[PDB]
Amino acid sequence: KEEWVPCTKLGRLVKEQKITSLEEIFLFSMPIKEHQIVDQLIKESDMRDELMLIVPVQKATSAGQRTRFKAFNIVGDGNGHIGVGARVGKEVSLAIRASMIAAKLNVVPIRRGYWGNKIGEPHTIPMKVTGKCGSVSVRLIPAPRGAGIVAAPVPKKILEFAGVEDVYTSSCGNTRTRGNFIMATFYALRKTYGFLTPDLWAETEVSRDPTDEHSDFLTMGSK
Amino acid sequence: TMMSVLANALRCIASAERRGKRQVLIRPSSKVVVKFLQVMQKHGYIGEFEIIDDHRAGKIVVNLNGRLNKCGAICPRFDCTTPDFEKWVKNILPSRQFGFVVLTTSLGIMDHEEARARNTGGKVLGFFY
Amino acid sequence: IGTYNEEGVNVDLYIPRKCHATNNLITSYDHSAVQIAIANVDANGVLNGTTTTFCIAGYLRRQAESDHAINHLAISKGIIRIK
Amino acid sequence: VESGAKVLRMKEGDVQKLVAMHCHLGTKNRSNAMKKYIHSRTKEGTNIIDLHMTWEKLILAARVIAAVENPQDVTVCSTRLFGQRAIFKFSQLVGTSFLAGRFIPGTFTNQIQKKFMQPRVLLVTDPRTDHQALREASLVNIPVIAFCDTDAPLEFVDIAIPCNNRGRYSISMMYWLLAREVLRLRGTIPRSVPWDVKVDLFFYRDP
Amino acid sequence: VRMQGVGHGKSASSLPFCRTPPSWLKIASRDVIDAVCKLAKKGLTPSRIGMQLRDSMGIAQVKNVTGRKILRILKHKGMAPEIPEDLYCLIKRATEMRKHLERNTKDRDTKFRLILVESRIHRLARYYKRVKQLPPTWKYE
Amino acid sequence: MTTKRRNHGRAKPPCSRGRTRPVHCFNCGRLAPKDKAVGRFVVRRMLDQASARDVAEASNVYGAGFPMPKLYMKQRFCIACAIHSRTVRARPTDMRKRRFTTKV
Amino acid sequence: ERERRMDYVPEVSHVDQAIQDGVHVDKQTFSMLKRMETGVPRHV
RNA sequence: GAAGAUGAUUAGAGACCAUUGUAGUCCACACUGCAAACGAUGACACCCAUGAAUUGGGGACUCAGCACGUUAUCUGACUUCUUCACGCGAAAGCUUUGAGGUUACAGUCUC
RNA sequence: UGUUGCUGUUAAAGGGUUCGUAGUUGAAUUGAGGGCCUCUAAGGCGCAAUGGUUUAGUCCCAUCCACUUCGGAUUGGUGACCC
Repeated sequence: KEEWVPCTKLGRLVKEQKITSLEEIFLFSMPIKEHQIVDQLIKESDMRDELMLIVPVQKATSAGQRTRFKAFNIVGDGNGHIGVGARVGKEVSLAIRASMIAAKLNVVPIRRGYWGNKIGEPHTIPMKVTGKCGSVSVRLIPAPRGAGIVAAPVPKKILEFAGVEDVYTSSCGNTRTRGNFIMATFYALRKTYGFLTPDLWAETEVSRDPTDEHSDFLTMGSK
Repeated sequence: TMMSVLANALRCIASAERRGKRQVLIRPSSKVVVKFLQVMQKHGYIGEFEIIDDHRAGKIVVNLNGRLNKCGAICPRFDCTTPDFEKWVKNILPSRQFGFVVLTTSLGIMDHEEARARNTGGKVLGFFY
Repeated sequence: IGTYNEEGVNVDLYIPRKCHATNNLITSYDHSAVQIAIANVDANGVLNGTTTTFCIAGYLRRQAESDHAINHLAISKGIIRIK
Repeated sequence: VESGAKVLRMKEGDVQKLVAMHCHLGTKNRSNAMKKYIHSRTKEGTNIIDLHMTWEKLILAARVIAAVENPQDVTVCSTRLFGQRAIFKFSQLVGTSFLAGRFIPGTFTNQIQKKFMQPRVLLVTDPRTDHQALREASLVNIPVIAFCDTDAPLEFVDIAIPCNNRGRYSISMMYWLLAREVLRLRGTIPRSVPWDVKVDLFFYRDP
Repeated sequence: VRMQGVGHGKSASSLPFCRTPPSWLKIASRDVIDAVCKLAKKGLTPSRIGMQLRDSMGIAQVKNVTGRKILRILKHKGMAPEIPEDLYCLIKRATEMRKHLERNTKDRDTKFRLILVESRIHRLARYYKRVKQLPPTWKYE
Repeated sequence: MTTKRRNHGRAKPPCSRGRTRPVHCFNCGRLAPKDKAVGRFVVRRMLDQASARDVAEASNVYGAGFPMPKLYMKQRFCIACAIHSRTVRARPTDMRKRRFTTKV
Repeated sequence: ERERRMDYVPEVSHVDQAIQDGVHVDKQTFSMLKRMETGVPRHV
């Protein structure tokens, strides 16, 4: 792109070789405020960007009416990183460009476990999870190997992104409003790490934030 | 009134756990409620518990380490069997890996895992994650 | 620690942090889950350097249970004195 | 702390100051979450704060600001005149950043703004009306330390120092004690001497 | 919950946590027994026997200072009533309501109360003929 | 349908009474429950200030001699009644929830 | 800004601490002090 | 005061309004059981946080070893936070006083 | 049509209330035992011994006296406690 100037601590570190992966940023909870943080760390040839929806919205005005376009982006790596944008712009290309920014901010990692057969690398979600936006709520159920992605084409996409290849699913409520279904499905795949399991606990040690360690070089950064 | 002793106990535990509280009080006591707690304390989900004596009915008190996520009760005590371990373990639990259903048998009170091992089914009791 | 294979090899992207107070997994999603680092002190008022660490969850600032738990954590490690 | 020689412990003259300038008291109203801090109630109806409790809170917050090796990342904030002065004198010594007068929204979250900053830590004079600050500390992963009136809520306050924020002489004392002890642990001013400059410098005066 | 109609109360009497007799009670089983039976000959119900005893003699419980409680005493000496306390009381109250209603047929309250008291007595009756303590041909009227 | 008002425009709480006596209006004669009805207390003068002077001149035992009495009344109005003389008015959401108790 | 000169030799600091200037305070405050490890300071 | 009568109002008007007036409005004894009979929230039971009040009881000469008030505590009722915590709900809203503890779906009964 | 797995404040849907039989559902107690030997198997908020000049401490004491926020002093001291 055009030449870039970080206004973020993280941004500086990422432009240097200090933070070299998403993991570091995630592990000590910090918000991503610049999409350029994603592009630098995760190289292109792993990232994919699809537009799940583009639709007109209308706002009422006396006589003629102004119009706009909502759209969704979806983004991520098949290595277990996903992130869903949605944004609004008064023209087509506007809302498109805007979506992809927001999407790369909202990126979250994915835990994949097993069904109770352990071979290779994860093919299955570690547990049942649910996510809800509007009246729709999705129930992701873990499936045995070779099941394939058993869901509708709308979530099939969203699951392919997140590296889940074996699942069984069902939805509830009004599912024929597209937008609500997307957000729902995504909140599901978050909830994995949000749930405490015996395998994880051992009172795993914490250490200093990248920010703190690199404080000196951020001071120098400011200059 | 209460028509299941277990239901009265394990809705105090679940609520308390969702608020992160590190001890809970339990109004009644039974021989049954003891055994249920015992299981989970072995597998590491409870620190300790005390039974206190009022010489009418006891008041259990438990120390939560926050390692639980739910403790349920299967109220009608439906019949589960050697094939039908599979059925329950899928349907009410989020996993087959760390889901624990607890059952009653003539032998005693035990996990499904140990039930299969000794090859006796029975009537279900409760469950936890 | 973490998910393994039958070959014993870790499959996880990361192993999330512990909130010492509730022993619950701190998510990446929670940005109210702050890591408080206090610097220890010895005789003659010399800092040992930052050594100890606390981690608080983002579910403890939605009703401000934070302060309460920090005290029980601290007092146990002899950092805060009680009479 | 330990091992240690009873270091950074309350003393004769320390107490003598606090009592005098009336920061040992709280606000009159009963607490909404700070009930534990209160020690009894007077026959004036004003809730006294326990001294030992307050003292340990202060030492704690010293350990926090001691653990930032680039003090400018910590912020101080007042929205009250009585703390205004004491901020400026503190930001000289300890070297902290500050904003005083009034908090401006989006100084910790809004990218397009030249008053934008990312703190490591945040302080406040009153969590009640500095509240905007706290709610933008929440979403940036910034811990908080506040000077809590007994009445005041503790929402989005990680660590809390019980305090009286009524009148000049109350607030000045607290900043003075922090600043003192902080500089005793960093740059090693000894506790052998009484500290170099006075609390009268931290009193609001009007220009 | 109150059996019939609204009510939640917690007014109750507890127990001692010491089931062995006090040091200031040096009285033997026999003295206690004698006192009970003596009082009973006035026509007092067990409820007022216990009250007289506890207040005057400092008795913690009858059950604590004798091996048995008040009815068991009476039964064994053949002074026990053949109509249980709880039943008798209700029947008295009942009849008195029926007096008032005989005069006042405009009274709404005491009518509804009598309906309650009736069915309550019936519940008692039914109980005590399962658990034999009345004849199996007993009926309120 | 929608619960516009929690107390339903009443000073009557749920699950207590369910019946409070009707009361006439001093405007149109409309009846409404006492709790619904809109109370005010008037304190109406028996003389204007302008006329008070003129009468207190001719008085010797009154006016200066004793302070003038006032006609006191309670006024219970209907809803429609109140609104039309604009002594109660529509308010925004935040304000509708406010009360001033029984004090003026 | 520099019209503010607050430099005075003790002044309000040690006066408030009482050279013999006195401090008097509630009896609840007294009770608290004497049960502290420090105990009461002079002039209170 | 329905019905009825008369006068207006109106293009038309027992209309809404005004003056009247029967049944009815009241009581006793019989029927009727038809309401937005609403909290549009079935009954019993458990768990569940913030603040300030009110209503009863309890606790620390002459209807009179009394009555009221204040501080603090408790049990039982009605409700407010117009700073009600978690959570739930499509939203409005609901919050120990649930529509909360429910896709992690099972306390009990009934319509 | 929701037993597994439905909904009923406002969307179709809690009966005006209470009593009450069939029917459905119903609290706690009887109690599931022990010892000696090996095993560095663990923990120890038990403990005789004996170790440790600040090669680690705090109370007491010494010297100052500092009106009040200095200290150090050695064998200190079966003291306290630590490997």
